[PDB]
Amino acid sequence: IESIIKTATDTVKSEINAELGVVPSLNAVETGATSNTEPEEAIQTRTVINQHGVSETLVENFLSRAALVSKRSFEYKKNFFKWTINTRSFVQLRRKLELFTYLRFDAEITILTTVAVNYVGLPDLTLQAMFVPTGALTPEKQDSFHWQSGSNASVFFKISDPPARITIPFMCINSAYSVFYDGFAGFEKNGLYGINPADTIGNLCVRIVNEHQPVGFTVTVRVYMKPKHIKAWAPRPPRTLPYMSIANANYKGKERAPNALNAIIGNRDSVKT
Amino acid sequence: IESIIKTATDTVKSEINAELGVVPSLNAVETGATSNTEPEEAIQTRTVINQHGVSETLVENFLSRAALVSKRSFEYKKNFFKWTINTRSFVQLRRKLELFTYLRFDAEITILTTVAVNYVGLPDLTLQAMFVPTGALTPEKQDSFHWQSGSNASVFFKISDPPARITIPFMCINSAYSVFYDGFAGFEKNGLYGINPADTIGNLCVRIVNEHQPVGFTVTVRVYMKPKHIKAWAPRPPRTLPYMSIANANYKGKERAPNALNAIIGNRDSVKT
Amino acid sequence: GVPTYLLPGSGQFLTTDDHSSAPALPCFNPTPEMHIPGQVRNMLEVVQVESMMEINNTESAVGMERLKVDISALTDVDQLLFNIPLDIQLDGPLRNTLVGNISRYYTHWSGSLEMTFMFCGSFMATGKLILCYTPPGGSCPTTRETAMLGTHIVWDFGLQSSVTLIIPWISGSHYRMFNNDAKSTNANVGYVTCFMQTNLIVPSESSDTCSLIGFIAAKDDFSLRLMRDSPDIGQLDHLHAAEAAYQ
Amino acid sequence: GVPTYLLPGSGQFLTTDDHSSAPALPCFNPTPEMHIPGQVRNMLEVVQVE
Amino acid sequence: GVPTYLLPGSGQFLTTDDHSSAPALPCFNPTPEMHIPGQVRNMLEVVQVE
Amino acid sequence: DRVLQLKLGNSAIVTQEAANYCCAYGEWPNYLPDHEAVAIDKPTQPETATDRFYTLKSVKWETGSTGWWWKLPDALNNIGMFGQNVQHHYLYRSGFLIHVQCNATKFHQGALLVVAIPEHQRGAHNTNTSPGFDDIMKGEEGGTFNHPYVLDDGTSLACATIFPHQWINLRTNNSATIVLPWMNAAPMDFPLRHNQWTLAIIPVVPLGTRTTSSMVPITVSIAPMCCEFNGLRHA
Amino acid sequence: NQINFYKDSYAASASKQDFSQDPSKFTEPVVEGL
Amino acid sequence: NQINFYKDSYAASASKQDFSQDPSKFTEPVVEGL
Amino acid sequence: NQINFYKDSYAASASKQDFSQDPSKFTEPVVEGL
Repeated sequence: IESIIKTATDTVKSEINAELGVVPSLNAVETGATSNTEPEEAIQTRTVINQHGVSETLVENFLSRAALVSKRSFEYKKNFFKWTINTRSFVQLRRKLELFTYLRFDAEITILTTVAVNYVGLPDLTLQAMFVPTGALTPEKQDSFHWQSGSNASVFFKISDPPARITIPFMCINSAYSVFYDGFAGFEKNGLYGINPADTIGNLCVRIVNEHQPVGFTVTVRVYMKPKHIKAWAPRPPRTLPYMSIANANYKGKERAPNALNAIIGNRDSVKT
Repeated sequence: IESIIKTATDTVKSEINAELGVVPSLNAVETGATSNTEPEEAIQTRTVINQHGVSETLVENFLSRAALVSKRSFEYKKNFFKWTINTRSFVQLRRKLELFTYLRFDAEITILTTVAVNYVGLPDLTLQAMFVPTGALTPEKQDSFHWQSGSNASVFFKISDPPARITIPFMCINSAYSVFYDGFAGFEKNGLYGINPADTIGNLCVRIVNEHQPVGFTVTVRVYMKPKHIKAWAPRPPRTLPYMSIANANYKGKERAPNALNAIIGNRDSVKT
Repeated sequence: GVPTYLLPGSGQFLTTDDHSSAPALPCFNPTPEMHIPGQVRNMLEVVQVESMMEINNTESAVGMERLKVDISALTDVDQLLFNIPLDIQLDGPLRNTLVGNISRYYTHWSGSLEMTFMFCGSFMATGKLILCYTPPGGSCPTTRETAMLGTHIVWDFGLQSSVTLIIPWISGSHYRMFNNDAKSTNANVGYVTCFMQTNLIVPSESSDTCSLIGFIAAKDDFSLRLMRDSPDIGQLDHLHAAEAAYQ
Repeated sequence: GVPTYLLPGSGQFLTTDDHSSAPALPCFNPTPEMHIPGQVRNMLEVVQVE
Repeated sequence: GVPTYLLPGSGQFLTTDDHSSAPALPCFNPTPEMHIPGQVRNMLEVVQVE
Repeated sequence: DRVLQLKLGNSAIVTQEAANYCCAYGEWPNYLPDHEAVAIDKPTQPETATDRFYTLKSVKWETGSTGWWWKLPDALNNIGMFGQNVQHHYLYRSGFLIHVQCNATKFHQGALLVVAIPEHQRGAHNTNTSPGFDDIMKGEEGGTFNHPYVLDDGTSLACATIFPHQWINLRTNNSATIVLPWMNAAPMDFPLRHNQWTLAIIPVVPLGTRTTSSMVPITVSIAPMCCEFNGLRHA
Repeated sequence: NQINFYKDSYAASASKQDFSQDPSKFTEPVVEGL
Repeated sequence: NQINFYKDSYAASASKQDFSQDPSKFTEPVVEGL
Repeated sequence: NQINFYKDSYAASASKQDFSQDPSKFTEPVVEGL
């Protein structure tokens, strides 16, 4: 049953056995169960005290790293940055979230920015990141009136400073995020497969505050995300074939034996090699 | 036996001796032992209280200094930096580790960087150091996809800031690092002498994040290492002849009497000089 | 005024940092928790579940016929059937399992393994097998005379149709590495191979070719260390509808 | 000397911050409070009116 | 807000410094210690050998 | 241990040779507690005529067959008094019981993996268009796997034992029985758009004999237990 | 020694003190014990 | 854990501990109870 | 007065409090005492 495990288990001394009516090594996997043959009952062992800690394979250690979610470069001479939030854009963060079905965490977002004026040096600049939820009106110009909003959460930072960090709580209307969704989105007969409306967060708009001067720029924005306080349910098998798009889970397969469609593991000469 | 020594020892008053059957000054070094003639038994002494502390010759004071392990300069107009980790590159850190056989410590690594654009001034730059373990795939280009990894430990820093510092724990699979290894590495008949696979750490890849602009650069990287929490076993004699390579312990010797092959100590005119 | 000098390593962005952060949404109230069944709190609960493996990874084996191996009757006294290269890091049969895909994110491993074989013949079919494991000192064994000397099990095809071969943790060090060299001393594990004890005997009405399915999992002392990046995903192909979020 | 390293996210101006601020008018004394009728302390008292 | 002025000698890299440092590998577990014979704890045990 | 009998409502299923029945993730279905309820109408708990075994249509197993699947809330939307409560009400909450039956003689061989998958978001092959309302939502009949080796979404079959499952080995048994609880992020759900579970049976070892050529069908029964409905409507 | 002066509870650090574990839900899911 | 070293009391942070509420001044303003 | 707020124990400073010493393993390694 439920028990607190701090380190790995240990082995106790084994004697010879010639018992009738008892077979440890036989079982039946047709029941759906997993084998329970202790090594004490298959070979002759000694007694070994074990000090190996298992604290690194936790779920909160396996997940909580800073991974890139967005990268986009805009020139300044649509003059700003707008990104509808998803976690399906980069394939190395994605495959680690595809292991579970439900997730419940608190993110921690870092906006890192660098510039390259195209006098090759540069004066100081000032940025603005604004978190527009769903429903609210998004700007469409650098100096639109939607940037004067006191209600949307904004943050100002400079190029010369350490990067900006905030934290965002658990935002869903259910009790967990659905990584997978086997349903439709609308009440009509023809909607969009594979998305739920219970997981849509909104936009994130980034501009640069300084007025265009004599010289044009090139601004490159990176956004990182680190989960915190993670709870996870229902593990799943990992994705093997490469991804093809974002809105679904299509598959194409590579042409030659590693990760092909009819072969995941590359070929061998014969079985008795 | 084992005892706690804080300061050096003291001397007690001596009288005249004409004892028969007792000789302090005679011994036999054929037993492999060391002499134990107290100065109280060889000359006539006075009583001297001694306050000289011995706390500076500790092993953790003899070793734990910041020593240079790497220095390499790359031009930016293979566009990045890659170094398979060893401590045999610079001969002044090396000779202090060659005194012991086994070591167990926790390092503390400082990456110090400076640049020289070849407008002679410069704007702000941003770096990235990534610690690739053994087995993992190393990048081969500045903008490769291996830099988006959330799993490898990375760190971002600027030129204008204080340098970066991290710490790295004891990483070996044994209980100590083997400075020397009198064996081979593989199960085949012909492997590589003098290296063990239990001590191989991996790569350390450093790039610069900013896109190439109008002007080319020249970046110079230095890496320092300070051991901490040192335990040391089995002292050895020091290296006298100069080093010749990294993968082994060959010796060549200088041409003339100081540190030559047939003479370590320089010559004298006669024995009765 | 508190006198504070600032030490080196300030203002750096280490990706594995652990500090508090400023809240963007003040006085927010999350939705209350609900009991969803099947919670995992440790990634060693997943590597203890059995999962099949591609023994028959030769060419001209299309699709899901790569999971089973064919055995048949024969005319000689003793014959080899198959062998498994125990290399998780290299491209072997163990790369696509649960103990394979999860433990490639880490680089040190230590524990025991087990292999479970299910016989899928008819009810009228009998026979015996022998399943041996050899420690990594030498080359692979060829005949049964040099392979009986390892850790083996001898299995009879009975009413219940599974056996379990424990691969014990024999090593000098405490851990082993996922090295790229197969013949390294800290990476080479051993060889698992199967021979015929007696023959495979069927009547005239049953099919002559029977099958075996091979499972693998870990025991309760398995351990992992020093997380890294997975060597599996290596393509850099640009994917559709990426720029659709970027209006 | 207290050794303090400064973590990322310093010097940013988050609009929903909550910290103390330096007084511009020292030793000021506000006018005392008076009972004005009809005080609202929560914006759910207004959405319950037809 | 804690008022802190920063004194001279800040941001320097002294090679004989002694301060704590940020861990790069979180929740790491080192291999347990084993009794290897012949441990030296002080470099005056070596200069007493002929 | 081999012999077993289930009874739910006015239905009963009797078998002699069957390995044990497994509970998915150690759970058993139950009603909704008071501290987790959200909707404030009294739920309709009929407790009979919706807790029976409803059998589907049998499929024929051949040598070139390649697998079958079903969607568990969707397969029962036009069957009996379960299909009438679903159309009139707006929310539901239930847990199921699966029972798969396939038998042969002493001279046949073969093996089936009977697995139950939560939130099985499918994918189409070698295109960019998502699948629509067609090619999903087949009531009372199930699609055939095109590429069962990758479960038709890219994830490998060799790790599909992480889901609750049993095996039907014709050497040993001829039946498999799985109990599934309510598993969703929300306490109730609209049944005509979202499907929680996905039953899928896959022939790993194909069958074979030298006696004769005879049909061997496979039959599936589903029993929704502890179901309750809410939010009454017109159609 | 954890430290936060923020008024919200989700602003804190992570925690690695959750060593509870029930492995016998994936490995032994059956009803009748063997 | 609030913190201020300023001598003035209006320099402090905000406070969100005021959960008192009297809704029956806008909804039931009448004299004679129903 | 040492100080660390990191959760890992290898992140601390050094320590110079280990004055134990056994010199008679290198100088007197023999069995029979003189």
